[PDB]
Amino acid sequence: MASRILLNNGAKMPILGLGTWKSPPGQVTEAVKVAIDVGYRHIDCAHVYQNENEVGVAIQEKLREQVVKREELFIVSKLWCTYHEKGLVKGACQKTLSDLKLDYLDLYLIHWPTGFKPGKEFFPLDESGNVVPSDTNILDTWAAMEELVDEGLVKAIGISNFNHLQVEMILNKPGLKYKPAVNQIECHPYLTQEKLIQYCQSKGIVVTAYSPLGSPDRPWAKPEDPSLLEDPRIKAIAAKHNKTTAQVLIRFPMQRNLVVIPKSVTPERIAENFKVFDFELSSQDMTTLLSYNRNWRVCALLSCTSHKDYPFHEEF
Ligand SMILES: NC(=O)c1ccc[n+]([C@@H]2O[C@H](COP(=O)([O-])OP(=O)(O)OC[C@H]3O[C@@H](n4cnc5c(N)ncnc54)[C@H](OP(=O)(O)O)[C@@H]3O)[C@@H](O)[C@H]2O)c1
Ligand SMILES: Cc1nc2c(-c3ccc(Cl)cc3)nc3ccccc3c2c(=O)n1CC(=O)O
Repeated sequence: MASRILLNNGAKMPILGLGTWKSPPGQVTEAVKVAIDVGYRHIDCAHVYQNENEVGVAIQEKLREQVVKREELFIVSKLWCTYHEKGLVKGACQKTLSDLKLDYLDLYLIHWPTGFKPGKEFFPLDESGNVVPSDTNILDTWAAMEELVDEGLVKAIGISNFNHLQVEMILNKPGLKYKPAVNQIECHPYLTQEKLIQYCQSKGIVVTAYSPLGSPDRPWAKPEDPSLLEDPRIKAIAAKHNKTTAQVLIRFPMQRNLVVIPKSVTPERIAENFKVFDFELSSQDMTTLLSYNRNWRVCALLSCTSHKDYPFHEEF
């Protein structure tokens, strides 16, 4: 297993990265320091995660310590939904750069295809609890992302939570300047994404799997919900390899030619999650894990099911 995958800009992206959603500001600095110590070279960030300054502190410290140089790191962030207007994109990117204390990003994603009303609130609601959309569209936001590459703020651009028709919309845009390098989507044994992965890989778009452990810490989660880490069937596959369930869940997407971004703030788990280059899941293991698919999403963006650009009505 080579540890990096080639993108359409000639850069190589580490297949294992550290996720940072729900990593509290008061713990994520240490998590990122430990991750860098440990061997992680890819960090998945976002403005909406409300912790980019603290991620940036950690990166700065490890650069100052001479542990890594900037060129060896692969830093990803994402344009939040309240900044889809073409006139807001550059400022949103530069705010992320300032918080991260960086002068470029390796990859910048449109976080979701849905634009939300601009303003201070990340999830702006009306008096009846509906997300308030903005009058923005995918193609105009993409053109504004392209400008960030031309100006040297970001090395590559991509998308996240786009269905195949929304990807197609960008690919088919007259006067396209950059193709999306990556589509970052939820993917794990309960949502295996066979059709969208086949689509993206066939189009030369690298897929990153988010919530690979099933996001047990997500804020809506209902107790009766399926639980990957607790799945006794996956526990048995792990036991046969002398690995943990989490390690099996991380290795799984790696063997599908995906990038994967497990999140932890716990030092032992950060280290555990990186120790996935010393074993292989068998053909049968892969087939068995794939067979657990239920089309079950932990990040369904239910507040936005009426949005014109809601991505999950389509089959894929
Ligand atoms: N583009 C998008 O829309 C989007 C959406 C969702 C996620 N993401 C990205 O993907 C990342 C990963 O997804 P996620 O945060 O939803 O969830 P996840 O990585 O599937 O699961 C994270 C949870 O698993 C725990 N954990 C981690 N390693 C473990 C291990 N070895 N053993 C047991 N428990 C373990 C963590 O606990 P502790 O942290 O307490 O150790 C945390 O509660 C995010 O952080 C974010 O960077 C992107
Ligand atoms: C899927 C997702 N949901 C939320 C949610 C969220 C999740 C589930 C419900 Cl039902 C409503 C909102 N809230 C946040 C609050 C503050 C900071 C970040 C979030 C986020 C958030 O960052 N994500 C992750 C993402 O979009 O990457």
